[PDB]
Amino acid sequence: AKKGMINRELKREKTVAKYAAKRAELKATIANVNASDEERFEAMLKLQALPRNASPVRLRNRCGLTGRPHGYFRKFGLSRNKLRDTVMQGDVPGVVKASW
Amino acid sequence: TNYGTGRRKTATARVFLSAGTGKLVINNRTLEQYFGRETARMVVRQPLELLEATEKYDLYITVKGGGIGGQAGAIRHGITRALIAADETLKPVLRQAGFVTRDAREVERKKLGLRKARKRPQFSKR
Amino acid sequence: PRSLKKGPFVDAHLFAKVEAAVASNSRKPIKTWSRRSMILPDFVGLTISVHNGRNHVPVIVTEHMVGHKLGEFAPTRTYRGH
Amino acid sequence: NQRIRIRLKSFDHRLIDQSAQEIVETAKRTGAQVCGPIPMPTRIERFNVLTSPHVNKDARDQYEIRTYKRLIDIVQPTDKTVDALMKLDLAAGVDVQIAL
Amino acid sequence: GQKVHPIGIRLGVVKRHNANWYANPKQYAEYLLKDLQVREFLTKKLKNAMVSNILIERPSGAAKVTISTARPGIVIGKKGEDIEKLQRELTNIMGVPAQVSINEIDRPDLDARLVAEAIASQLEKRVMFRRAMKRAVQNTMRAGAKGIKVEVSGRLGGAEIARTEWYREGRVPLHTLRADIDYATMRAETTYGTIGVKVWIFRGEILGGMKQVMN
Amino acid sequence: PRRRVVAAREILPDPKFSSQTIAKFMNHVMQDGKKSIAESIVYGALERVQEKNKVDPVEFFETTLEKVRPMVEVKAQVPMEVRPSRRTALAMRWLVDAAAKRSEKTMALRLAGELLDAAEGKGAAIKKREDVHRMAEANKAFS
RNA sequence: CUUACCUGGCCUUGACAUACUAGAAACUUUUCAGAGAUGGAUUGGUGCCUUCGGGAACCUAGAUACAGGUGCUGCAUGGCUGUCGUCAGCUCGUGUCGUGAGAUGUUGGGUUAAGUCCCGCAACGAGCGCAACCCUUUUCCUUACUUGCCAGCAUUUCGGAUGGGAACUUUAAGGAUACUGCCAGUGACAAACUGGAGGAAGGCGGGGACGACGUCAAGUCAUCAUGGCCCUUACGGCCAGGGCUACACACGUGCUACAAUGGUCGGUACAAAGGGUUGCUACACAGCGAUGUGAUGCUAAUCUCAAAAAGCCGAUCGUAGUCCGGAUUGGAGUCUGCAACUCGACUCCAUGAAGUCGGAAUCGCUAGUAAUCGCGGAUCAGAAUGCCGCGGUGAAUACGUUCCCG
Ligand SMILES: CN(C)[C@@H]1C(=O)C(C(N)=O)=C(O)[C@@]2(O)C(=O)C3=C(O)c4c(O)c(NC(=O)CN5CCCC5)cc(F)c4C[C@H]3C[C@@H]12
Ligand SMILES: [Mg+2]
Ligand SMILES: [Mg+2]
Ligand SMILES: [Mg+2]
Ligand SMILES: [Mg+2]
Ligand SMILES: [Mg+2]
Ligand SMILES: [Mg+2]
Ligand SMILES: [Mg+2]
Ligand SMILES: [Mg+2]
Ligand SMILES: [Mg+2]
Ligand SMILES: [Mg+2]
Ligand SMILES: [Mg+2]
Ligand SMILES: [Mg+2]
Ligand SMILES: [Mg+2]
Ligand SMILES: [Mg+2]
Ligand SMILES: [Mg+2]
Ligand SMILES: [Mg+2]
Ligand SMILES: [Mg+2]
Ligand SMILES: [Mg+2]
Ligand SMILES: [Mg+2]
Repeated sequence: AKKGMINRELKREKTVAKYAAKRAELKATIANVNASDEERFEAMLKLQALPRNASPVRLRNRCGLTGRPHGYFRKFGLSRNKLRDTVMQGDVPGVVKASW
Repeated sequence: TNYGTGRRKTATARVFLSAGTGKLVINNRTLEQYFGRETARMVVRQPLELLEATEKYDLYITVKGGGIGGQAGAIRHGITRALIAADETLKPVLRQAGFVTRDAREVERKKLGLRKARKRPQFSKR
Repeated sequence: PRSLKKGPFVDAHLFAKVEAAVASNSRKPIKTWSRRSMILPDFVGLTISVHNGRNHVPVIVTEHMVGHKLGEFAPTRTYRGH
Repeated sequence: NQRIRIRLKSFDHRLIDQSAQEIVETAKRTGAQVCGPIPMPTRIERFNVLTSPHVNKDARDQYEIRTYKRLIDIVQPTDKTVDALMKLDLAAGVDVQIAL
Repeated sequence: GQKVHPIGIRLGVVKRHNANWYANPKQYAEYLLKDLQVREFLTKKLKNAMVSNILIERPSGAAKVTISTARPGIVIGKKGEDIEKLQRELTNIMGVPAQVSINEIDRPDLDARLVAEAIASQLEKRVMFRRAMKRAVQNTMRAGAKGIKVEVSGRLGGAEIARTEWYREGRVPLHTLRADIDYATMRAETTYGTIGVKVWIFRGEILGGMKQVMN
Repeated sequence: PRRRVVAAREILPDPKFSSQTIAKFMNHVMQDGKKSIAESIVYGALERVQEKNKVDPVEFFETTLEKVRPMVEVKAQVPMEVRPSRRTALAMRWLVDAAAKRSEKTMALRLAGELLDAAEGKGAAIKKREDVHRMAEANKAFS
């Protein structure tokens, strides 16, 4: 991938990490019943006011060695191109060729 | 008093056979309650009917796994082994009838590049 | 559609612009990129120029348009026939 | 009835069996009575990986990874059993958990 | 046609993995990425020490790295300063404290990766590739391999059109699963591009299987 | 096949009446593996005919299949004598095909109707048998 | 967002590395303008190492060598991959005839899945291919007795629920078995091929991985690396809106149907494989429903996704464009997301299109196969009729190699 794209990903991750706590508090306030509708409305408005990169919906899983945005395989944190090589070199514990 | 195990298509049956008058129970249910087809009942009844000893023994059976046909076949196989254990000399008759052989047929796995075990995609001819 | 329990969604900056326009009687069109905002009763009697991708199309809000998104009145694609 | 429960997890059934037998031998030498090991069901996780870099859908490697679990129960434990069990070293690749 | 990886096809048959550790589904990716980073760092730092194999374990909140080398003195240093620095750096890279172990390769000529590295160095220094392949083959066979095969692909001698050529001697039963077959690949970076070098060494058949290997 | 010959696939007899012929016809009737519905159709038709006229179902079915069974064929075009298995297969296929096109609502009673028609002597299967006989006579001289 | 494309708004040693110089702990609280990128204000604080006259981490400002490019060349390359094709071939030594290149072995009779094997022969012998070594399924044995099991005893709020048992099932490690082994034909008396007995299984028992020398300048510079060309106030970098979802048409691959072997309703059975802690959720209540609220147990052979559906029994529909089919559209909602107009999935009421089995042509399949029915997962906030797996019910037909294809 491109280095600018990788750095965009890293910046978005940092923003999410920064805003994790306040966003969760706002969601809890919105979902609280005892609080008045005024407070819930204000919480929703603040949530909408939070910067966009605070939302985890925008994070895209990328390879980790090459930044490839397709074929991710969460369990290994690697895209298929590097996963095949690392598995067939014997550097991924417990993984073999499957036959049944 | 005697025991047998039967296996057919992921189904396993435990058959307890004792001298009796002809009572048959499967999972605390009668044959007609447990199996809805007549073919399943006839398959269950084949061995004793062949031996002409239907009213001679009592059958207490549990089964689990597979479908209705598989369960019927497993019950037949288990009854056959129980009868052989009770009297080895029945083995020639049962092996002639084919109840001794354990059917090893099973579902073939799906294969990469195919819709099923052997069905391929459609191939446009240019 | 957006669940009734959450109410309608309007961008805060657009809402502030509309509030200012209603407070002070000004008919100057309001320029926005917010196609996703929902048209409210307060918009009626106003002119909003809504981005379509390359231009800001003017829209005069009426009572019939209430309950719509601003982008519904600013088509994005151009077609005239093969 | 101060029984102890040991749970072993591994990606190599030979390694986990060796570790379980070592634990059983240590317990028996210490003098306690042991139950097991009991084989718990295995987890099999499969994966499909395109082998070509650009385009060949049918060209794939099939990989699998296996998680094996073993359970050991020690009953009527002697005071000398626990210290020996703690002394017993840790073998790489075999996760061991102990519950009192 | 394309060939399966000789190491990969035998991973549970007659050969071990290069990594031994258990992890939960959540920790598996973190552990893998850290291990790969460690491998990449070590290769660069010990390029000139004739390193072939790296074995990584995470026994319990710790790390153990075993390095198979033909020059243990270079890695160890004068009085252990090099190993201490390396241990500290790996303990920095990996969260848990780490330990380092040295495994001396007594016979470099039966190690596939060292042979490929030597061939690549010669090609980058512009030795004739046919001479390189013949000399490597004869050296390995004197070392005592039951078979040796070497392949070189690219712009040989800076030709405009690339080509591939190979030399084999002895026997190399690739289809035999229980055969001990070391395999390695290597890059030679020349003014005209990249030349790929591949080495296979057949050392006999392992009898008894995994149980004999004592996993 | 080019090399070797494959043995015939043994078919277990019908459990109720112990008739391999009945089992073969039942499999001919079956679609999509719905053996239970095929069994219902066939047993119902046999019971209906038995009740209507008192005759052994197996004997009557064999007798009717004898009437509907063909005699000759032509292979690509030279006439040839059909083998016993192909005779029965063609007969059963013709009966089921003619039933498929019959105009009655259901299949079981509509199968019994065709059985009676074939027994009497007039039917689509009998007409097809006569047609193949005519065409074989027309190509008689060859071979 | 992804995003590489378009419109407009912006930055320039740069979003990212190294070297040089100066000042500042990093950080942290609230506002304002702007669509945002940005710009300008406004709070709290002076650690960690020190031979303390300094230095480490991280920032701000200057500076040039540079960074940056999914820009071009798959015909300059590495690595990787498709295909003939799991087709049975491709070779090498030394001898041998030939002035010679070469031949031979590797050719011939049978046989096999096979250059598989046995027979002949101035050839003798060996390598890479074939086979076997590996995984899975069928029979049995030993070890193991829970969270899994319940034959025999008892206790039962009749639920293995309890006291209990280690028998059976299963779970999962290690072993045995099958080898033309025995028999009769058969054939050159050989290889080999047919038919019997025992056996769970009898002639590679069934599947899977394993891809020879080579061919197509075959595919990939957009996974990645890399020679050489190009851009450098932009061919680099940041942002908000739009597009990748267009629509007079033509092709490939699928799903749903055209109904009675069926549709609707009531009752009632039987699986295997996976998944689950920012997750799956028992149960109660609210709603017609998608769902919501409270609450419970599960880091799982323990709790849960979970209703298997075809099936069976009963009634009704009686061949109608219908009680078949469910496209299109009008209203009204739910959930995920900062946000469902362009452009989500699902739910309810209303509407109810084409379609009554499809020309020439053409495709898959030899057995637990085809056909048919349901169930799970990777990707993933949400978004499968695709892909990769799992089980249930369960056929027809092979006379033969003339004809098409390789
Ligand atoms: C139908 N289509 C798939 C073809 C097809 O059918 C077949 C086949 N065998 O069937 C194939 O070979 C192909 O696919 C293919 O791959 C080809 C090439 O690469 C190629 C190439 O690279 C250059 N290169 C240059 O001219 C470089 N010059 C240097 C200076 C300026 C240009 C020139 C050139 F004519 C070709 C021919 C193509 C043909 C192509
Ligand atoms: Mg790059
Ligand atoms: Mg996403
Ligand atoms: Mg299936
Ligand atoms: Mg299977
Ligand atoms: Mg496909
Ligand atoms: Mg709507
Ligand atoms: Mg976009
Ligand atoms: Mg090419
Ligand atoms: Mg191209
Ligand atoms: Mg092989
Ligand atoms: Mg080309
Ligand atoms: Mg390109
Ligand atoms: Mg954008
Ligand atoms: Mg598209
Ligand atoms: Mg019914
Ligand atoms: Mg309907
Ligand atoms: Mg019409
Ligand atoms: Mg075949
Ligand atoms: Mg999903």
